[PDB]
Amino acid sequence: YDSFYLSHFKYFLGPNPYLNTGALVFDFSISAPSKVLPLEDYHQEISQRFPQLESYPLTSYGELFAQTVAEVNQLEMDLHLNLYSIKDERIAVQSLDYQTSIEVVDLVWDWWEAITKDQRFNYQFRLKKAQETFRFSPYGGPSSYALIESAYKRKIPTFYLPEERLTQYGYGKYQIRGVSTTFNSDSHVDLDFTTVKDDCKGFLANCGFPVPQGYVYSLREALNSAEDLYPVVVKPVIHKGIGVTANINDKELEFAYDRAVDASPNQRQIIVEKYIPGADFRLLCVGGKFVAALERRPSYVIGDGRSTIYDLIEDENESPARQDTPTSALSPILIDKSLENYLEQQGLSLDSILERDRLVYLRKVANISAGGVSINVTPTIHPDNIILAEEIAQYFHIVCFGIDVISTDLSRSWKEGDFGIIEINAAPGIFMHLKPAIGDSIDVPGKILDYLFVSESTSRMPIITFNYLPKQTLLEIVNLVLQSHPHWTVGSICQDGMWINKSPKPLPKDYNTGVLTLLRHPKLDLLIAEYSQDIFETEGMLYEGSDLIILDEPTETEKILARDLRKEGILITKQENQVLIQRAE
Repeated sequence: YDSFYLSHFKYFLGPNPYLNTGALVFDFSISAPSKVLPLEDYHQEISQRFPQLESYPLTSYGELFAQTVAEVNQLEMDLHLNLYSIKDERIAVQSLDYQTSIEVVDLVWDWWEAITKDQRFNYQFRLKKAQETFRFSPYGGPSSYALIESAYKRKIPTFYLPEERLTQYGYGKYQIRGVSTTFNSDSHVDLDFTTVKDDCKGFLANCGFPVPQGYVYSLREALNSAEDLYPVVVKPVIHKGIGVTANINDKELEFAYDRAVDASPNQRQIIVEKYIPGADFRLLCVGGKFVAALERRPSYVIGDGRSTIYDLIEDENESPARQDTPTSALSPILIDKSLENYLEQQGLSLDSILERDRLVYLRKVANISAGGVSINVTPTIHPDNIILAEEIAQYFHIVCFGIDVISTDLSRSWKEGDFGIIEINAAPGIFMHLKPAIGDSIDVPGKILDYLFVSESTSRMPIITFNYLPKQTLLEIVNLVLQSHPHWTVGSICQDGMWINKSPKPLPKDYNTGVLTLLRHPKLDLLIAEYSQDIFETEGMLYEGSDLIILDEPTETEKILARDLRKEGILITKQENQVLIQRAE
């Protein structure tokens, strides 16, 4: 690091003096002014990678750096992190994860050293590293991320509860907590039950649902399944298509039994079911109501009499539709054990030429992340299939509920017969519904939040903040509030201690842990909290904005608190003996 230099790094979870949200903050400077002579050349190489920057004015080295980092922070997942603040060469960039954000800044720093010196910067490698780091942050998983992005645009506060490993949505008594598509209202019993395939299938069958019928330790038992009142499916109890043979007479079945057993020998514990032809569809209900349906089509190649499967896969992977980005709608076809096994089962291999117009599926079970195709088929679903989904969902107190079915045509009513329910997913992913390879997206994250907060006009209780709040003042205010609202829970925190309705509680060493405790309180009607400069510049603010802000002889840093004032909030300021009210708007 000879050309440019970064120092004085600070990370804030929430709003701080530089940004109104969480951020990584650092000081930008130049070590070698004689080497970093161009500004335009940095602009050009960077804008070539990020052409949207050609719309920006070229000002300082610091601002260009900040912009570069802000763009890089999006990685390739369009994360809503393209936000920066620069003043006096101090750069703040929006940050979801401390470790990830540092990696990004180092990436850009090393990149600029390379731009200055010998170029040849391995951007892809460094980015992939950052992407992987991000993936193990609490927001790394795209179904969790989508909910955050949605909560942001919906103005529902979110923060992370590290002892619970949950995201909290909303404040105080309005709170929802959750992990991904699973939430704290979801019933333990009801969830547990969906992990038991046999009892779950039995129960659904008894409710008149189209559950496939089935009967195995020995091949003799496998045979009995097919014999007693038909083509079958053979899978071991223990999966994901491993050892799976389907559309099976006696000889085919002896073979299929062996397949399942050899694949999983410790589970010799074999499942033999009547075969249902058709595509694999996911039916999703949210809040008990159907929201989306999606087909998961295995990837495939078409013959030509000229070229091998390997060649056909490579040609298909040149399609611009195939992207490596973890959150692409469609991955390049990847070659793994599952693909090779499925070809073997067809008497095919990679080095095999297919006849003109022959279609060959590469996997039995689509893996979207490895090249399968996600199709939004919602607009064509038969109303009876919508109803089926809802009639199943109504029995489980689970906010997000997925049903995996097989059908030859989802536009035909299940009553027609080429239809059956294979699996229940009590905490389904939703990303693929937001980003299908084919068809319109469905804002499922949106629908989830809409349902969760359907009953309330707000996701958050009122917050009062002060730059200075001595115990005396705090308690007088608490007293008045309770006189008007004696049934309320009022959480109050300042440097002098913390109280709930007059009852003192120990103050944690981390100020914001105390604040967290209050936000997390399920009955909280009102939060009152101090953020003196000592804290604002050290831990930062934990919640996103106040309804009432009070500045008693504030420092210039303390005055910044005023930025995060809710629409129609009030800013009270005291200087000498005068007090201003200033309704926000």
